[PDB]
Amino acid sequence: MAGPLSGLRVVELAGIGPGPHAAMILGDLGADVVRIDRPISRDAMLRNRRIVTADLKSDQGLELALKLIAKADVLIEGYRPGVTERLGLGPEECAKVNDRLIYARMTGWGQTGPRSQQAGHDINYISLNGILHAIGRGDERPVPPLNLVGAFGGGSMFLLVGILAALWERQSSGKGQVVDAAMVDGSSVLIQMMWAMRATGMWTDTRGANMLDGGAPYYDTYECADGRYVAVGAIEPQFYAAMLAGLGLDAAELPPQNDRARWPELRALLTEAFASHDRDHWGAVFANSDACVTPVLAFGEVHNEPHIIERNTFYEANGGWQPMPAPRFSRTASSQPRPPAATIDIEAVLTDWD
Amino acid sequence: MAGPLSGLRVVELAGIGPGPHAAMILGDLGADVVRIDRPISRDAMLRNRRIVTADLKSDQGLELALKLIAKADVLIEGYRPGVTERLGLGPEECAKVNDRLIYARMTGWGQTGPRSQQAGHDINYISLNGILHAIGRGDERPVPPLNLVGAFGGGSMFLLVGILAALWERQSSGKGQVVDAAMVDGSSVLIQMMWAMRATGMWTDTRGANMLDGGAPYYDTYECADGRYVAVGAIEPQFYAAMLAGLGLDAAELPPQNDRARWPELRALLTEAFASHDRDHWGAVFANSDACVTPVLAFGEVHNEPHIIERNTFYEANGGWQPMPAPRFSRTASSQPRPPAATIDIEAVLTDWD
Repeated sequence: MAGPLSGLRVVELAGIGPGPHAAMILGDLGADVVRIDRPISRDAMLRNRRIVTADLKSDQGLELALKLIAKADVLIEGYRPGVTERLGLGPEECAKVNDRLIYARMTGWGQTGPRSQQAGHDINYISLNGILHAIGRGDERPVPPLNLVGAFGGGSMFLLVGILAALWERQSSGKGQVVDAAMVDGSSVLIQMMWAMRATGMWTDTRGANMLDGGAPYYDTYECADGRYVAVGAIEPQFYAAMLAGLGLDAAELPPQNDRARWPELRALLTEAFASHDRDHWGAVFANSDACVTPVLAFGEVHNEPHIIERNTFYEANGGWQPMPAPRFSRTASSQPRPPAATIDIEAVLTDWD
Repeated sequence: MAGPLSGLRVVELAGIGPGPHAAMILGDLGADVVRIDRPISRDAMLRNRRIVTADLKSDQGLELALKLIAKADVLIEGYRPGVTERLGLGPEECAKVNDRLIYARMTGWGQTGPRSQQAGHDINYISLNGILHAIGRGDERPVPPLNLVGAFGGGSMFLLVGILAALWERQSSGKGQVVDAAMVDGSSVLIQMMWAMRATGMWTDTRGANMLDGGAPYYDTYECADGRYVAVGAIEPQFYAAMLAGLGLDAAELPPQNDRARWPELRALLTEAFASHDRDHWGAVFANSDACVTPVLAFGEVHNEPHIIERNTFYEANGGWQPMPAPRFSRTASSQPRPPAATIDIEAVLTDWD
């Protein structure tokens, strides 16, 4: 199995959202992941694993799971706190058979505290820590940024960081430990720059009125003649200048870039410029310069974009595209993911594991 | 220094956005991070660092930087590709002094390809891979989800994963390597769930008309009588039933939860219910339930929320609050971050590092 985590053994207790995503990325980087599900997937996310079946509520399944866990470097579970405990698969039980295990617990609210037994989803976790409130236009209610911020950015990615950091600690202690990755916590650290900025006057709690939330005319999308969009990210003065040039606007005729009192006027002039031609026209004008202007591609258009083609950011699968592994490693590169295959018998994995 | 990465040595070449975020989290987790800037910060992101200065364009500075790098496990750089090369700090030159070094390159477009030399920001990177198009209400142009998706979720967090993955690899190969972390790639893996779902009809390219983007009435925010908001994430039927129960809506008088043709009617009925009382009302109603109904807190209110208090998700620093380290480790816990301190002498760090 190619990639830097070749040799790592992972047991994933089947769930939804951040747990399978973390398992996926360990698999993409070369780990040997075995997912235990209840008694061929069409779900590209279940790439790079073996799937086995056991009833964990039964003496036989629990015993088979414990044998797998005994041989594993990492366990991923994403149930409510207390669930693995009552199944016989809690950290203290696993430590009995394997004190080198990294026991990685992926929740929204965390292992403890007043909400920790309450159901939730991404939207809920980013609602409680200020994030959701900060997303969207000022004249509308907050819009969810899909489940990119709680489940993945602040969820699976922090579980991964915790797993891989604990493996580093294990090299000198000779032991594992439990990683408590809560989406409410990871997402907060993900947005740490905004928490920094609020202490210095560089971020307000006022929605849709900041440098990076669409409040700034030079950091936003604009609708083009064809009803399609471009994105403008020209924060630096020189990038801003290149953008005005591409639009054919004379800077002398415009308000200063950071005259906030005249931002409505600047936005209006930029709106009128972009509206005067179709997205593809601006994509060509701005293809090479430092103007920080890009066409806003829909998913179905991405695979035709030159920078996307040349770097092989995606590969074909199941009639559609899936992203290749990231990040990229110069010496122990990952390969193209292996599709979800047929279930295997669990005793065969146990056999293979030495 | 407390946490799982105690003992790791990181050199960060001072930059903006994802590179310092990555260095911060390594420091948070106990790493010994030394940031080289140009010749006391009030930026909380520069927590858990020693800051030194060197002119990398001068013979003397190049030499001091190489001596630091010779003692390090990790180098983080976020310049345009080619920049460290021309300075004499490129991967090949570092390898001559330290072939164990994990050389972590944090860019938007990646090391190679047609855009690799072009300026950009977060909004640009997520515009070319389908992400930005997917964010926002269907009747408005796309809205940037701050810089959480490109810079951090699909940026620093992939850099971190690659650093820690390559450290794992080194434990068996004895050697380091280069990590090419491109925000355009990392963000695409971040959103894999959507790429998977597109192939099975579980996600469409139509904006604002899916399960997780505000298209679904049970997965969205709602404005309350006070003009503040709740978030509803009640996907599963039993959570949805609990949400109806709290509102006191009779399900027999409503459209079925997943009759999409009647989602306008469902939304309007939910809108009228949540608008009838203030946000804090709904916190009382839904207490201890699985309704997936939470208050949408502004940043300035977060520190008063009981679940946030009880778990010490934040700590007080400088102006306001800053997020504590995440994720959390049972045996080698991180401690409260060290503030930015005065610049120190680079020869002093070398003496420290030997």
